[PDB]
Amino acid sequence: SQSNRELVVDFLSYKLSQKGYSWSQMAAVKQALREAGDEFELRYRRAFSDLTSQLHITPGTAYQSFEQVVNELFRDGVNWGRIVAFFSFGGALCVESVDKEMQVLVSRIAAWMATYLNDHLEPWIQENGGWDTFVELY
Amino acid sequence: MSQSNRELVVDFLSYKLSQKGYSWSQMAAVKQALREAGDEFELRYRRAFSDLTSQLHITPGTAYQSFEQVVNELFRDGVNWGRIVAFFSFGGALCVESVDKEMQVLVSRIAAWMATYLNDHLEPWIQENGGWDTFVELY
Amino acid sequence: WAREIGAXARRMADDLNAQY
Amino acid sequence: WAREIGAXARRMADDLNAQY
Repeated sequence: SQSNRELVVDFLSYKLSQKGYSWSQMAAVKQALREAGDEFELRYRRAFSDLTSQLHITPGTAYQSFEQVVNELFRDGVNWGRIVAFFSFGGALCVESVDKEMQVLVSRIAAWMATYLNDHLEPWIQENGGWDTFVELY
Repeated sequence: MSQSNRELVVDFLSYKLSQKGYSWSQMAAVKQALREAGDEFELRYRRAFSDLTSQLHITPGTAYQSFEQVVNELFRDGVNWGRIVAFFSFGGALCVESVDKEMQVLVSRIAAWMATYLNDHLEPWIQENGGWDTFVELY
Repeated sequence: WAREIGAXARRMADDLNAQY
Repeated sequence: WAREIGAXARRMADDLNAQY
């Protein structure tokens, strides 16, 4: 019902995006961020794979690794490139966690990310034309 | 703002997990399998798909009528997962046709018709056959 | 036609189904 | 370490920023 509508909307969003159309503004942001993440990881394939292979992840230290990376990524400011890196980092951190059988971390990571987006990135995004502008720039 | 941000994170994480062969959740697994099944359906039968969909002629007054007539015949003698994938692909094509004809306002209605048909005429069969979990396994 | 798209969807769907 | 991954993410991000 709610579940069924969610499935329908996901599929239709995909189909529409394939034809250069969009279900909604949120759907356009989701897809742009997906593609920006791909483009970032492609353009810097070696370096991205290089430092992600240096990730040393354990359940007890996962948050510390997350925070050390993120606070350094945004140490002197925000820009969209850093925002894309933040997502790609969280993605890589989730995969690397599953890569080493630590799946309980994935939902924690999502929450740490959502909180950092809300508390520390949202103020900048809103002063810089919002996610709609990112969709424009991409 | 917070719910939106949360949704964006989950969306992106779902994607990256699936690119390596994993999933965020069962629902995300179903969504991705359905996405891929639809691609497969439309590609393997590209000529048939283009031929059939190029025949569609939507108006606001006949959009519902066209939807119902196609779906009821598609599931005339029952349900199977193949027909379910074709059902999603058809819905997708009808939305695209709607936007094509500068009738994007129809898209939200088609989504409603699909969810309504899914709830009242496909869900019972899916649950009979083990739920959506079965399809993810099957695909 | 709508019905006769529906039937000739159902050719394709049964002929997807039969890997399922 | 993580700090100095974060710094060498920030080379990559700033010079991705340079299309943004």
